[PDB]
Amino acid sequence: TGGVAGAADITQGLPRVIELFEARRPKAKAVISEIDGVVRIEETEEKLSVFVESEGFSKEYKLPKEARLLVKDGDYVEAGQPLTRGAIDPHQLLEAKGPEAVERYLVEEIQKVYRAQGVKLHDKHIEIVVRQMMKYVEVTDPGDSRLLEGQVLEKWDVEALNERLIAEGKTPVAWKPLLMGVTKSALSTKSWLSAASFQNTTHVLTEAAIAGKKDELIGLKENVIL
Amino acid sequence: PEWMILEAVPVLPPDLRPMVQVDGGRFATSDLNDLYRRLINRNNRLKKLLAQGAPEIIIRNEKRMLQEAVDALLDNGRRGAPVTNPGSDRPLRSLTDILSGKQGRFRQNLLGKRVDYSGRSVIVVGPQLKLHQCGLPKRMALELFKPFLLKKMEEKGIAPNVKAARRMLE
Amino acid sequence: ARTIRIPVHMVETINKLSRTARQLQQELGREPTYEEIAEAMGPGWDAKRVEETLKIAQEPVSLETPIGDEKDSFYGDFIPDEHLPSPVDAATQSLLSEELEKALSKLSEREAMVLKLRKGLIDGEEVGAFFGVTRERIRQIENKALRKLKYHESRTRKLRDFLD
Amino acid sequence: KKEVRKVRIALASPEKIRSWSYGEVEKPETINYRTLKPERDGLFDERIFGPIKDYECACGKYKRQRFEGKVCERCGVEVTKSIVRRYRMGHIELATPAAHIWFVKDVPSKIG
Amino acid sequence: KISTSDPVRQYL
Amino acid sequence: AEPGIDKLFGMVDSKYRLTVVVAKRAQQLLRHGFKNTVLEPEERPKMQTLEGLFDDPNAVTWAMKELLTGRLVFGENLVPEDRLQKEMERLYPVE
Amino acid sequence: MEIKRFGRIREVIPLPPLTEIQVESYRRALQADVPPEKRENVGIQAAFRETFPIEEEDKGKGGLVLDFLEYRLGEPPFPQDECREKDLTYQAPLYARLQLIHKDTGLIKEDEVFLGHIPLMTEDGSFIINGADRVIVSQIHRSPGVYFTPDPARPGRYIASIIPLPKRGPWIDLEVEPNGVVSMKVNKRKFPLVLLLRVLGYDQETLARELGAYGELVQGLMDESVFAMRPEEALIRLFTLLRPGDPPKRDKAVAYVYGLIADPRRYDLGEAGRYKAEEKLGIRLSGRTLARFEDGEFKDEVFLPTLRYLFALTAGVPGHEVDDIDHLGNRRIRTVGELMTDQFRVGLARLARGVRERMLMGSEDSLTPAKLVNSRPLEAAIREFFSRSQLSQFKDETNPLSSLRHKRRISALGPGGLTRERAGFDVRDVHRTHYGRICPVETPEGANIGLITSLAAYARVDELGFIRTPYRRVVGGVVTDEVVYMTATEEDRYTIAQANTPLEGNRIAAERVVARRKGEPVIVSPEEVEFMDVSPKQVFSVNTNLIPFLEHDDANRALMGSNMQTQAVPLIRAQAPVVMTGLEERVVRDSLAALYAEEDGEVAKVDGNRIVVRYEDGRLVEYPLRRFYRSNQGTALDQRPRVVVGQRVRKGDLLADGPASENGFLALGQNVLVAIMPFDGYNFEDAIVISEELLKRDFYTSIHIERYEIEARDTKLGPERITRDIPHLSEAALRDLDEEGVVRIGAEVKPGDILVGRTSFKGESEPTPEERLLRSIFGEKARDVKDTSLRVPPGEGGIVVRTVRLRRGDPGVELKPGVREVVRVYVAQKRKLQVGDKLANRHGNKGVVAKILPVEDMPHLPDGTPVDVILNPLGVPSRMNLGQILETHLGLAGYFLGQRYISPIFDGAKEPEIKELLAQAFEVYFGKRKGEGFGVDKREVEVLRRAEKLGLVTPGKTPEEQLKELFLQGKVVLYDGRTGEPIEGPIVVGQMFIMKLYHMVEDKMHARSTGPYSLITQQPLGGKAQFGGQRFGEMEVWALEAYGAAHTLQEMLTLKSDDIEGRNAAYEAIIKGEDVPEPSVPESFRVLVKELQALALDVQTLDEKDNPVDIFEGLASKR
Amino acid sequence: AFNADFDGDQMAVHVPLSSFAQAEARIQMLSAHNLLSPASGEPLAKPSRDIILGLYY
Ligand SMILES: CCCC/C(C)=C/C=C(\C)C(=O)c1c(O)cc(CCC/C=C/NC(=O)OC)oc1=O
Ligand SMILES: [Mg+2]
Ligand SMILES: [Zn+2]
Repeated sequence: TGGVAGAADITQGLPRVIELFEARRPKAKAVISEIDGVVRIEETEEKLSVFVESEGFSKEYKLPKEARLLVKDGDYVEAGQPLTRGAIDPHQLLEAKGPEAVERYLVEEIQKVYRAQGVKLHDKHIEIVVRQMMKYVEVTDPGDSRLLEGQVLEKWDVEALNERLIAEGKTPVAWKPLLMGVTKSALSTKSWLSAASFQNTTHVLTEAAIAGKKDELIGLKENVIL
Repeated sequence: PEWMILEAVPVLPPDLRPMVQVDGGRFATSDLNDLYRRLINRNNRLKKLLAQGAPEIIIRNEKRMLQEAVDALLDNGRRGAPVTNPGSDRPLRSLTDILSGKQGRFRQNLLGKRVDYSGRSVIVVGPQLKLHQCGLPKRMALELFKPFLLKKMEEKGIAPNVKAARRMLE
Repeated sequence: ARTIRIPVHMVETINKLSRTARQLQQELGREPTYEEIAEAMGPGWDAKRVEETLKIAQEPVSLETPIGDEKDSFYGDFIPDEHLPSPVDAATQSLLSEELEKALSKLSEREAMVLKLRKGLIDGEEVGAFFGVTRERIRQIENKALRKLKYHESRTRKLRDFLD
Repeated sequence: KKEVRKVRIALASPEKIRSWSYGEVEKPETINYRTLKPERDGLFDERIFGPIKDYECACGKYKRQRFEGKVCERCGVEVTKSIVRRYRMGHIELATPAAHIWFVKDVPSKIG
Repeated sequence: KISTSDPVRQYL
Repeated sequence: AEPGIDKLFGMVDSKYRLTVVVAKRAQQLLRHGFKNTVLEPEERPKMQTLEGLFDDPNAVTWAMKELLTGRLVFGENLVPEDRLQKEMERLYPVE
Repeated sequence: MEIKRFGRIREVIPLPPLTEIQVESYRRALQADVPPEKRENVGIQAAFRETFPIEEEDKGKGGLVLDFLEYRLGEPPFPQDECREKDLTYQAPLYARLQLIHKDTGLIKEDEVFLGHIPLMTEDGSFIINGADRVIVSQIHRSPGVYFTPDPARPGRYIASIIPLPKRGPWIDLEVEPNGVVSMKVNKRKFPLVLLLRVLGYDQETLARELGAYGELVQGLMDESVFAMRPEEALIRLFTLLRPGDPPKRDKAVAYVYGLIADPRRYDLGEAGRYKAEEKLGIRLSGRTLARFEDGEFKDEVFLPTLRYLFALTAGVPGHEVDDIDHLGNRRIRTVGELMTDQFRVGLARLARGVRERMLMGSEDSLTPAKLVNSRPLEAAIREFFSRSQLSQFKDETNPLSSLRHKRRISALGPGGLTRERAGFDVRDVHRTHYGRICPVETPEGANIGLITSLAAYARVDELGFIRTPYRRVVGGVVTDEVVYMTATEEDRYTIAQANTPLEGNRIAAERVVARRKGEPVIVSPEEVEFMDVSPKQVFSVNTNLIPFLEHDDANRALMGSNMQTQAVPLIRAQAPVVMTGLEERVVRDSLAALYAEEDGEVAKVDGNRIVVRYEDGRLVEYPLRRFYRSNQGTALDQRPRVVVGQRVRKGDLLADGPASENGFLALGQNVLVAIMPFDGYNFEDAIVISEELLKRDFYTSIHIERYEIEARDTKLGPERITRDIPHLSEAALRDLDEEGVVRIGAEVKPGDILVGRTSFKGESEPTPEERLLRSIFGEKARDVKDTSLRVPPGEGGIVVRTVRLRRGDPGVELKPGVREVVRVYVAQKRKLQVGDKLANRHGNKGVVAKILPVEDMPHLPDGTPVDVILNPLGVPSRMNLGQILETHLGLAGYFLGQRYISPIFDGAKEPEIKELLAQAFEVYFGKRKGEGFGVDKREVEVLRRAEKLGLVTPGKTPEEQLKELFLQGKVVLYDGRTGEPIEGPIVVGQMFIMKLYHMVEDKMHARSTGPYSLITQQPLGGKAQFGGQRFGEMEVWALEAYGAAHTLQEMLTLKSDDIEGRNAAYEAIIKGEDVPEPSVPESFRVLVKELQALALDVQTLDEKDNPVDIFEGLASKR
Repeated sequence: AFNADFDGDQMAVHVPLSSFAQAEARIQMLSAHNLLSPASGEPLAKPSRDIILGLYY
């Protein structure tokens, strides 16, 4: 949404619900507070600057000229809180407050659009979708397969639980909650059948092949094909 | 991993790459057959070039052609685009792209089956009609429920049998 | 060059037709009637010949061409199937064989099975049709069983409705 | 007789290429016009891919169902309707190999 | 690149 | 709508169970013969060209009408899989 | 009857010749009517001149000069009608004079060579390519001129652009990126803007000071001095810059190309490109483009002015140099002529190509005729344009108006060079310039919106495609008739006013009165009004101008109105609207519906088939009347007389009426009295309730016709005989097959009757071993031929009205190869109005008949006259077209006043005048009621009670005075009809015009049980005697997926469509009252698996335990 | 439920062939059984354009 011109700040309508389901870079991004502390601002000519600080540490964040700041010199700002005005990038909010924050940010900011036009759809539905936007997690402390890999969350709760409950052998599998847009979430799933369905099918197959992938039939598209 | 290199090219079934009689004397065949010939001819010319004697510029020249052809049937267009002959500067369809076209991004490109007991007409408000029902043209009900009717035809004196009942309604 | 193979004669033959054609158009301003191509070509050329050659020369049509508006229309969807028995046919040969088999069992196997197997099993000659018994008992039972079979089938009209 | 539960794509071993196949397609001739019938040993050949005519064979030596499954002598033919023709695979054997473009040219060359 | 030129280059 | 649909919905643990039961019940109502029903007596299925639904109109309308009564029993594993078809053949005749 | 038209607007000039666009575009395209001594040399002759002087000099021996003398085409091979009976393409033969010169003594002139058969146009404006009348649609694009435009990535400064069409011809751009470079691109890569000027002769000192003294950017020009110090060497230097590895020496070769002939263009010297020059930038251009080859030293009056203006455009206000591309002075319209002349040129080039080869082939000097010319290129080229061009399409003759529109609609899409579908939203919208030039309403609902559109009322293509339009000349506060057809560009220079401005004759009447400078509404004074609009009409298209009170209807649903008329079906009873705009009359006349009289005279004979009038000049001519003719779409085109025997004829008076005219007036549909209220539910969202009485009279009824054909083919199994012989069962079917073979004329053919019979052979010599037995048994009636006979497809036929039997080919008809003979069978049928049909007024109210009520019980007025159709109010608020509610009112008056009126587009009727006519109506409706003997009902008073409590009648007055009030409001009292009681509250009623719409082939309510299937993909397939299945798409899958419809979905994918063994056992099972088997694998899958196996991938199904399972039953295993 | 007015919109019609297919079809897929929307627990069988107009007056 919007067009490069002077200062067009948000994105409305469907274009936005797109920008939301697929975790994307809003044009008017709002710098969030990675830190939860107190605010401090400055006057020099070119760029502004908001500083969050606790008895522990402080962090500066460049807030260029257009930046309309919502926070004032004085009070507290929880992690992932709007420090700039406008849109927020789900990934950032994820790494700041956590899965629990992006999730509910995605949901409500999506209904912000519908509600505004008239549509009254229950939250449930957007939840089911967003949920599977984060079904994936990244690995940093391996056991069975190399570290940098993106794999299904519960599929790790499988190998992890078994490794730790039984004597571990030695591997507590350390992961990182990963956020991916609805379109990519599904682009990369278990069953190659379904992946062959969505656009990339020349590749989907190639790799499902090499790995001798067995498609367990669960899920309707993959099972309807057959 | 040794299998990624092809030396034995599987050939798709024949009835799946028909040869049919159209109208007047015109024959229609699956584009695939023009690619297959390519391969076959080149593969043969190759063998004959090996046995005849072998100037190696000439053997590679063809080993290349051969490779290109091996591509063509599999997937056309990832490199150079094959055209039978003037009339259609249209890429000969190919296995790869037949499969894709199936489920790939387009509006449903070529996605959707056609059902055997169906039918459609213009709709019109049925005020007295109850939620429960809907008014369906009898004439439609007839070939819709034709087989279901045929036997109740037989279950009652209207017709002696099944083929009877069919011609009775032709 | 072509999909359907054609020997080097039909080839040099057809090339001459087209050659001869070009030359003919040079004069009339009328795409020659096949009458004029026969002539120009020579000794044994007639309409039936040019027409045929112009047909064999007609290369095939690509089973997969953009059809109607070019959008997304392949040509193959439009071609019907001709070996495969549409449900109507499966039903036909069901009753036909079901009751053709009922008649076959109720008849004397002597000349019924003879004509049933020498016409229905593999392809099949009167004298050579019956085992040891000559033609007088063949014709005898063939024509007498075949009519008794037909006249009772006349009573209980099952076959009357000409099956196909 | 067993509920299909898992589907699996896996690379094709040249020996499995031939495992699936029936006879080689060694000549470019589709269908010769005089007799609209599969010609030498080419794309269509009732013996490689299957019997074109429903249960009958090619020369007519054997023609009906009872002997279902036996092959002719001068013209190779095992029969079921034209459908077996429709499902059977034939193979071609290349002089000097070549490779799949699917594996060579995919952003991440799976061989590169 | 374009299969005609490198062969031509080749034998020419 | 259709007779005691609610009453029906209430009998099952799952909606999709009431669909499986009726559908399979209608199946057998035809297969073993149609009188397999438990309710021919005083009031049962009826149609008006003549009242003859008593014989074979809709299988499924029956199944529901019977299930709405408390005679049938639908379990997850009530009677051994293959052995039933055998004893049902034995007892219910015009097949 | 009579006619009254409200509040005038002084109509200054009549509407131009409507089909003018397509008619005379072909006139100036081909000049056959007038020999080569006439000056108009564009199009064909131009194209000819363009590629005729074929100069071929040296490579071996040359000095070839083939020259063009005169082009002349004249005797049509066959005529129009025979061209339709027989499949023929109506084309005129063309042979021009040609003479080739020699470098040796001799010039052989072989006069003619008939190359190219070029189609001709019908007097109406439509063609005849193959059997069907076709139409060439016009198009739009960027016209050739130099322009300047902004820069999107870097907000800094804008760049210049030189646009030269044809395609072959450079495309220049001037951009300055000062850290050290300037960019001037022809094909792509940039070079110093100065290296070129230096080549032509502009030196750093004279250039920089005169051009950019006022432009500091001049410093970028004199920057690379090292090269600017050598003139002619710069020519070679640039040569070096383009890159092949070319010979430095080539005196004046490539400079020529960007010089005089090819690349820049042969578009007429003077107005084609030099227009975009002198006004936009750089004032002079003689010689077509930057051209010269006289001294080897080139002159470029174009190269410097472009930079001139970039320097200027960047600097300040020389003028404000910003080009809105969507200015019609920039986006031009391609009329038919140009479209052909281009394809004619392409052919000529293809011709001139082959001929070049034969200048070396021919032995010695006799090489003029055959040695240089071959007609197969021009033929294939032109022929492909009229028959395969995406631009030429089936004429849409649902009804005349239609064809007229399709005759003049400008599409975007086309050559591909102009506007493909990718881009659009800037083109799709209506631009300020589209005024009087393109309707803002006519575009098509749907994906393809705003890109395809018909032009406006007076809007006409000046000689080169710039939709311009008429405007009067107001001098001071004085308005005049001298109308200037002003180009799109010049229009911006003046202050134009609207016609609505109060006028006494030549005077302007109000101080502050509207006008609009350039695309922007401006309240100007009488002293600034330089020009005035011709008519409100020129603002829209013909097709739209036909709407009564367009003024009160939302431009959105007026479009619907315009497009709806394009779907009007000719009714045997045609009526003009109770209220018309004023163009009905000229639509049928510019269109060629009705037959008008040349000069004055008297009528001799008035047949149902011919009116032989006899003029006063002492001459008499027979005017045939296309009795019943098939229209490309299937609508009746009958010319039916309107003049009696021995009659005076006005010059130009209707002798016969067209398919849809009543009396010279356009008529589609019929005026019918309508009550505007709610019925049960019969008119619920957009349903129409209709009175049976409408059917009693032959009111909404229309005649249809469709041609069924069948060929006798020549099979190698034996020719397909066409005989009365139908091998297998009854003579009862043969009755109407009267003439042995074909069906008898006037025969009633219902679905499934033999229209024609033919016979082919089946199986080879021995068909069925089992069935041969049956045949010997029951009765050997052996005639091996098969019944392949054209029968009446489901859906329906009517009565046979015409048949054509073309045997192998002795007329002048060419039969296709294999084709033994063809047999067509035209059939016609009456389509009565019925519940499935759909009717819609001009405003936009569209809807379908939901119930045909008995005149017995629908709403009836106090005096026994009941309403024919009952329209639901609710459909009026949401949509916004009160105009229909205004028509209904004016109508009510017209009914009791027995008159019809004409309310112009925006000046027409005005609420007081209509309340006035209603006043006059009240006396005819209630006046007679007084005299006839009775007063007011208990009911009539009762409704008045619920009327005053409402607020429609001034309490206290008398019922006779109250009802007048009530009536003036347009609503009268109505009783139920089914109860006699009144309908609480007055309801409006009146004469609303409503048309009936054409039924597409879709209308045919499909219904399919079982039927054919596709050969490769075995899915249900529509056929000759079975309907063909409906698609179950993704969206519909999910629908079921959402529900717990497990089996129903499986069914849709197996038993019903792909499960080969499934559908069979399915059928049979159903037949015995058994349930359908449970699904086998779908060929869908199997085709995939194999398609997948085709590629090295091995797809294998597996078991419980990873173990192969089998989809392909047993056909893949080579045991 | 189906966005459908009567300006010409045409509806398609299919037939449940197995006893099961119909079982589900009329038990859980018949119209009168699905009155409340899956989007909101708010009725979809809500008196439309005319019915209200009437019941209101
Ligand atoms: C390697 C390729 C995998 C993709 C794939 C399924 C190919 C299936 C092919 C070619 C078919 O034979 C085919 C079907 O079986 C079914 C339908 C219509 C039903 C569509 C159902 C869709 N559900 C869905 O999208 O559920 C979420 O379209 C079809 O074309
Ligand atoms: Mg609609
Ligand atoms: Zn044989």
